[PDB]
Amino acid sequence: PLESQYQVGPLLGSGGFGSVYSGIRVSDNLPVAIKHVEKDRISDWGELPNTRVPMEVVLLKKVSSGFSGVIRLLDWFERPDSFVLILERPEPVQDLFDFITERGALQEELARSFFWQVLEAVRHCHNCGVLHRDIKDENILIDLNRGELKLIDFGSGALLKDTVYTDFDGTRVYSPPEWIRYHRYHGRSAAVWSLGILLYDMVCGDIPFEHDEEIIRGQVFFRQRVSSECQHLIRWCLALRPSDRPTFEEIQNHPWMQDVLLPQETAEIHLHS
Ligand SMILES: COc1cc2c(-c3cc4c(Cl)ccnc4[nH]3)cn(CCN3CCN(C)CC3)c2cc1OC
Repeated sequence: PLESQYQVGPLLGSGGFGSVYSGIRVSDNLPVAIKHVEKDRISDWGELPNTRVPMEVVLLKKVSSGFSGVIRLLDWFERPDSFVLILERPEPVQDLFDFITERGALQEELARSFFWQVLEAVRHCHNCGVLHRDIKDENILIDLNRGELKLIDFGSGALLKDTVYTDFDGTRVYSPPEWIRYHRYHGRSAAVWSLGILLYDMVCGDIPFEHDEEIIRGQVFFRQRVSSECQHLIRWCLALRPSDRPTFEEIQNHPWMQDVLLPQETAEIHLHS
């Protein structure tokens, strides 16, 4: 142990998720990402099956398995003042936020493939009892070679439950109106709301709401040409009342989600890889 298993490379990014470095595991030259999180900033703590660890570690372990769609936790270390998490690192990779910044609004065929993969990944998290609570383009990585998307940054998540949530530390512009008005939400329809924001972001090039009162009003204006089926799915996910929002099954059965590209054909056509 003790930092002799990994060569540290450039800093990839830093923020609310801590500091993430590009890395290489020296045992087999495996590309990894090294994330440092200070203990002082960790708000939620969990406990592993038979030790006091951050909730992010608990959630990552519950979702780290053969399914690609979530960036997997390979290992973790505890330091006196911080936790260090070893995560897989696709190569090459670009976060969805910067991908949208460079390309603008995405073609609906590309947005369909991306959105479908996000749904499959979120469904996987829920099946494992994990609620992400911060679904957004900044927390999605693109494997440019394979055309596969990856969820990251579970540092705001929680265990999935069927009762109401009264806390939230995700991105406010992605939060549902029931959180803005009442500080109450249930996990999955809040998730569907954020998926609606995400889908609008992909097909329009930016998020639909910037202020609390626009979220509360829930009125969706499209600044780009978007098909009627895509507009309908977005407005469905952005329904004001949580119970009017579609389930994951209803999203993936929607007419706009039919005949999705596979990941590798997505990369060949739209990522030219
Ligand atoms: C590889 O290039 C980048 C990677 C990241 C990451 C990041 C990568 C990563 C991996 Cl590989 C595993 C686990 N977490 C990660 N975060 C996180 N970020 C920054 C994400 N957000 C970009 C927009 N900024 C306003 C807020 C932060 C990355 C930025 C990168 O290029 C600008």
